[PDB]
Amino acid sequence: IVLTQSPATLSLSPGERATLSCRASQSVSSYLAWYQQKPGQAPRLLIYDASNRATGIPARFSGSGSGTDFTLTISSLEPEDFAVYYCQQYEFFGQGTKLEIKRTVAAPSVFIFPPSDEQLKSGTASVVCLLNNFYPREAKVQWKVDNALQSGNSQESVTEQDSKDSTYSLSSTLTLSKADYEKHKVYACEVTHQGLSSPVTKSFNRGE
Amino acid sequence: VQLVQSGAEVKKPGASVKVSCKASGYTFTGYYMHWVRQAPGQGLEWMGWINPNSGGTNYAQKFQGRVTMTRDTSISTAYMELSRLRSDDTAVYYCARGKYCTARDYYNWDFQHWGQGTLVTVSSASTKGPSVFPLAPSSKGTAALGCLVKDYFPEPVTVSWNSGALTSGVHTFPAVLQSSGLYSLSSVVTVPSSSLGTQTYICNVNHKPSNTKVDKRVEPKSCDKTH
Repeated sequence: IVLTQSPATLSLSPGERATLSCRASQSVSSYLAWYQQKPGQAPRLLIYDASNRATGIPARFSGSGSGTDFTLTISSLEPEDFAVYYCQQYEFFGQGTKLEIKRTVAAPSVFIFPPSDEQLKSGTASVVCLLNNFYPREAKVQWKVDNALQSGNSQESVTEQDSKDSTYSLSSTLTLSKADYEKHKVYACEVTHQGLSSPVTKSFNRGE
Repeated sequence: VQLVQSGAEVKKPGASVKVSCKASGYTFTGYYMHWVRQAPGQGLEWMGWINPNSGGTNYAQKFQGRVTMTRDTSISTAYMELSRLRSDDTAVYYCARGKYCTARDYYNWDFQHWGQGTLVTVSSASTKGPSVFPLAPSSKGTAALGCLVKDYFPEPVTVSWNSGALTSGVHTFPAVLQSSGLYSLSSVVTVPSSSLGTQTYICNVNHKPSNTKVDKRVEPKSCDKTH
């Protein structure tokens, strides 16, 4: 048996009604719990035994369903309700639904940083590209070194959605040997995002 | 009800780890204690339960033969020991108390009370403090500047700016795990370009697992300086 939650991500504005689904791949029980989890916190029990609100949980939360189809409904979202939600029965957890805040589209502000002189002293060069305060979360970074598209040599990470402005930020690091870095001149990161009518490229010339 | 777990662990592949969960505010023997783990950025995974009255247990098939749960009723503490550790075991481990008394003989799988979690990192890597490199201000509009906190192990590190005095526009990113087995993260801040001539920027980095603390000045490049 598997518990399947949908949607994977639900994007709604505060005040709207949220409906989250949890479907069991086979009948396991009509007991089902829902949990809420915020970043860096333990999960919190919201609904128990399918349809009961846990203590201290506000009335806007309700659960329903039986058999293999269950639903968590939040009548009208409050700011504190944006979080990840998991369903569970016996040993089984669903994979989670991320309930995120929908806000106006915001293009990233893009910045590029050369390797520091300090770092270069040690054989490695890291080039960093920052995409700042954008929405929605989906964004693409492409690195170019002397106009050659890079692959296989970068890593990135994305912040949790900001609790105050509802944006995301992203950091990408291109890793090169110091020799390769000193060998080439033009370093560029090209960013694609819904908020940009065409890709933006931030660049620098090494040594200049 | 309070559940309070032991502190973070770091282990080599093949080793074992034993996490504790001290319970208070209720009758310890009266309720099942479960363990649930979560790998960084991944979902919840149930590991097993123990009946603290009888000491009876039941484990997820994934961990059968490899996990042992025990308790000491004398000190209201439950334990989860996981052996033959592998890097895939890196996760936050939680204890959670079932909602209903065992005596009710009812559904024992509502996880009502949770401990704060215990990070266990499993890796062939060894504990190491970070190198902190400046990410120099991007303009002589808005400028970005930051610190690259590179090649440390294990998680976590904390970063502030100007001893906590500068919070607007700061982003400290989730670390990435490099192919080398060491972590790296960037912390950046956006600031008005006009402030670069006069305002000092220092990133304060603290990596408790190595008792390392570094305050790094981030200044404009020499070619961008005016004094």
